[PDB]
Amino acid sequence: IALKKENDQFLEALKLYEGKQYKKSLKLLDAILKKDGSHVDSLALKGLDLYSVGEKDDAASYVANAIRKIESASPICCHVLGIYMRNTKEYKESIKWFTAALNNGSTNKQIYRDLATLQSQIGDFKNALVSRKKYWEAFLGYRANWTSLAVAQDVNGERQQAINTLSQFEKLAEGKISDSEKYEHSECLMYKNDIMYKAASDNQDKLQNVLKHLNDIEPCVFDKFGLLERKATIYMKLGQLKDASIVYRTLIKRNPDNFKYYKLLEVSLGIQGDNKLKKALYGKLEQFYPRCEPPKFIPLTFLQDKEELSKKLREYVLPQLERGVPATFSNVKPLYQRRKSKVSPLLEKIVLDYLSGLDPTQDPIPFIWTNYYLSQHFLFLKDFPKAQEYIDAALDHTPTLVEFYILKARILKHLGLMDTAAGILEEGRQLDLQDRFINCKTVKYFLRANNIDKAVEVASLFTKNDDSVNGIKDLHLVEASWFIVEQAEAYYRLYLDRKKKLDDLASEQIANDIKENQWLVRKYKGLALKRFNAIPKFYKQFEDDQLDFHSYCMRKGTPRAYLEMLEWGKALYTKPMYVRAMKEASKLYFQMHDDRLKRSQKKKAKKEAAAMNKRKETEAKSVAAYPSDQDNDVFGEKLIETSTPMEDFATEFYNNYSMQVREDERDYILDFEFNYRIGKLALCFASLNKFAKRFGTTSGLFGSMAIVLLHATRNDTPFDPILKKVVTKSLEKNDINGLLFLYRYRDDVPIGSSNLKEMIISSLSPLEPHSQNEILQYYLYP
Amino acid sequence: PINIRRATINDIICMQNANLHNLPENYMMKYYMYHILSWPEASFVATTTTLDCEDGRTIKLDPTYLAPGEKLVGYVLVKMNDDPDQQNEPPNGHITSLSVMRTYRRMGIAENLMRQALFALREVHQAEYVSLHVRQSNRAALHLYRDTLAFEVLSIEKSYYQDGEDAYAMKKVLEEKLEDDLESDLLED
Ligand SMILES: O=P(O)(O)O[C@H]1[C@H](OP(=O)(O)O)[C@@H](OP(=O)(O)O)[C@H](OP(=O)(O)O)[C@@H](OP(=O)(O)O)[C@H]1OP(=O)(O)O
Repeated sequence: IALKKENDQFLEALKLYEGKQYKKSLKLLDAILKKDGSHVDSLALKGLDLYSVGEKDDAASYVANAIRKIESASPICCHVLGIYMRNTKEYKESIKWFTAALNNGSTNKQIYRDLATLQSQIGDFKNALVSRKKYWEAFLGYRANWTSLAVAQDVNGERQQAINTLSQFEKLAEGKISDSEKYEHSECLMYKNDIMYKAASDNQDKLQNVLKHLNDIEPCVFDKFGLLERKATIYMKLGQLKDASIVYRTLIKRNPDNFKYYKLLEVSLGIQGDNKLKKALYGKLEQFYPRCEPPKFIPLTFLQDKEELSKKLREYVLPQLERGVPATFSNVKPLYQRRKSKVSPLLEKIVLDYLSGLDPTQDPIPFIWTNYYLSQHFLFLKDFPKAQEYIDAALDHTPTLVEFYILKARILKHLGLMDTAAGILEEGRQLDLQDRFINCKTVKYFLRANNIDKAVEVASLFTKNDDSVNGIKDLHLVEASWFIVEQAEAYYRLYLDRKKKLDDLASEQIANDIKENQWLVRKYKGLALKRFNAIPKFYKQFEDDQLDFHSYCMRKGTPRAYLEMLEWGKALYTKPMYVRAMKEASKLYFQMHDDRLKRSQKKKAKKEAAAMNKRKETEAKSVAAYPSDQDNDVFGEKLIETSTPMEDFATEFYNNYSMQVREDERDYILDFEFNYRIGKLALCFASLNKFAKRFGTTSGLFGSMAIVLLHATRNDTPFDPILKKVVTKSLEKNDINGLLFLYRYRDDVPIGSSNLKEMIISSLSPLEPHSQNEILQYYLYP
Repeated sequence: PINIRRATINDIICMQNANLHNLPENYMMKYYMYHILSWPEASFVATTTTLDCEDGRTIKLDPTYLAPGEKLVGYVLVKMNDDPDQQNEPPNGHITSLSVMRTYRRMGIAENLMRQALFALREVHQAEYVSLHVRQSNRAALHLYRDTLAFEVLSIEKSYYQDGEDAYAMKKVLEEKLEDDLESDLLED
């Protein structure tokens, strides 16, 4: 029985691995994999060791081999495999092996915490709870195991159980809370009170109990903000508004710059919808908090009297102009938005008056910043000439302020002059070459101008370039979505442009030029899609970043914040930049679908090959997003040559979004266009329907979709859903947006493409030149 | 106008964006998660706000937007010192980062964010002192932290930042005005 001889050597290899000494552990292992070679334990641990040193491919091979030679295994083998799967983000697989370890008779009860984390990560809390409980039973000593359990119980709806789990520890821990644990205690006291409050619902007696508990724990709760907020809320649900009023006043006093506290105070006093008494309220609060916004500003949202309003508006804006505050207009912009007709003329007169009494020489700060304000004022009102004139005046006086160049650039952007705007920001950048803000603004504008190389070179002034020629890699490294998305939308435009020049080609110079544009169009289509694809990678990483907190939050003692994290994680694929990437990438995927559906020189050629493949090498080093070892497809070639576009879009973008998104934020126009291509014309009727309910059947887009849907009825594709969708019509038997939509399907639906193009170019009159020229250059084109 | 409030994890994506725009010192999301999920009562944000009037309803696909009609203009990212070596040492905090869009200066935002941060450290974590770093050429910050917030310049760290600039390491230990008494009725006359 020399098996004990080899089994002891393995245990040594295991200990060597546990000590983070992989190299050694391998040596001992390779020794066992010579006399035996079919020892599953060593094969597994070898795979794990290989992974730890970066031998990823071979690790997978030894793990694959081990697993193939298993189809049961030793408890340690299953354990070791669980870890490898955890490390390689194979969490469901990890749960299988960690589970098998226990089935095959593992005594290591520490495996339940590993499971609890993994099962939490994949959103399987029903089973996570089972693991939290078993682990809790095996180790009642550590508070983290209690909090873990209460959370699992909380998440599973077992609110009473969660409360009892937290309470239980409190009882055991009475008189044993050292100062270094007071914080975790404070957090668990508030977390419990949270659950009790959730369960209390609108039951008056249950609610009064939660308050009783709140005043019980107050001295040991250090989250005074969180506690007072809870207290106020309970009083409101108890109809004891005077008391709530007191709490809100206390909160306001703690943070008089929080608008929320004020608005809530109004309600507690019953004076909401009573301007006379609100003006009174804020007049008094202004005495207490003279340097805070809410008291000064909130009256500006309701005061109906044109006289008092004008007065209050002046008191708010003019002091800011006098102090040279750049954000003066932005501060009142939401008033321009919600009270445009009432406020803007009052402010126009107010500020125009103010300017007239200013001397450029004696009052230089207020002067230039008053002009600045007015430039934004008229820019907002879409009076660009005046906007230009007032910012011009500011620059005339003082041309050393970065803001004046941004505002100017911004006005030209609205006039549809990207290239020029970019140039103006570039001019301003010289004033503060060490400020990354203006740098980023400049990068963005050059990207809007489709001048990517300039954008990249500017951005690279602030990126950490080490083994690279520019900051493209670091920008991917640090999850800079602002850049990647903007650059992707640039690449797409460059792709459409170069495609035009390629279509505008009709002795051999034309041929050589033809091959060059073909490449660029390919290059840009590929990079546009590859850049958009970087976003879902960022956000899938955000999701994966939760893993360590399933444990860390329990040990640190922040269960409340942890639950919020779970809420955050389940909304990741609804976030703006993500939805933006998805929506914009749909243009590419959808097209790639519609297109996949519709459509001697040896020596010299060898010199031409090594010439174009030599430049491509130089280009790859410049556009490379990820390190060479991690990515071979730098131009997105594989992405664009795909034969499963609609799927890739679903797999990479749409699925995760569609599963997390709230019905009241859903893009039914997108669902429509996605299903229309998937073939599910049933969900198309649902999209148009669900869309019709929220926006009415009068919307031009509502009719556009419908017309494109009617043409679907007859005669495509299977009769069944054609009839179902055809019988569904019982529920329903300008507008540039509508006309532009119908144009996107000028092919599928039979309508005069030329005639429609004319109608769209007539509804453009109103729109600003920026939005105007965007449709004429990229929307409607041959 | 600008609203000031405690931060939650719903802010960190935008917080990362502000940082990426305003500073060369950048961190991965997990580093923000680490802060917000360790000291959930310590960091604050300054945002714009669009109140309903008596007369911007959807979120713009813009990387600074926290919610409809609400975009981040500033933040102060805060932590307690959790180095095991200093585990025995008295509890102290650190300002990992403070950033305010330059277009929103001369409005006391950075100060407001700080005054809350400091109080949060004193109240929630019984912090006995707090410290942070600023570039030597930062005179506005130096002025704010020392002349207004009473920090002291503890050290001058040579070649602290990526571009080789020296930092000022600063630390700080933790009447009859008119104020709400929190009893009397606010409305009268
Ligand atoms: O959306 P962008 O094309 O990137 O432009 C935005 C946009 O301004 P405009 O759409 O009016 O040109 C923002 O306005 P909102 O949509 O958020 O209301 C804005 O923010 P503010 O108007 O509140 O200032 C910001 O301006 P800025 O960053 O200077 O404050 C400005 O970006 P650009 O100035 O870079 O064009």
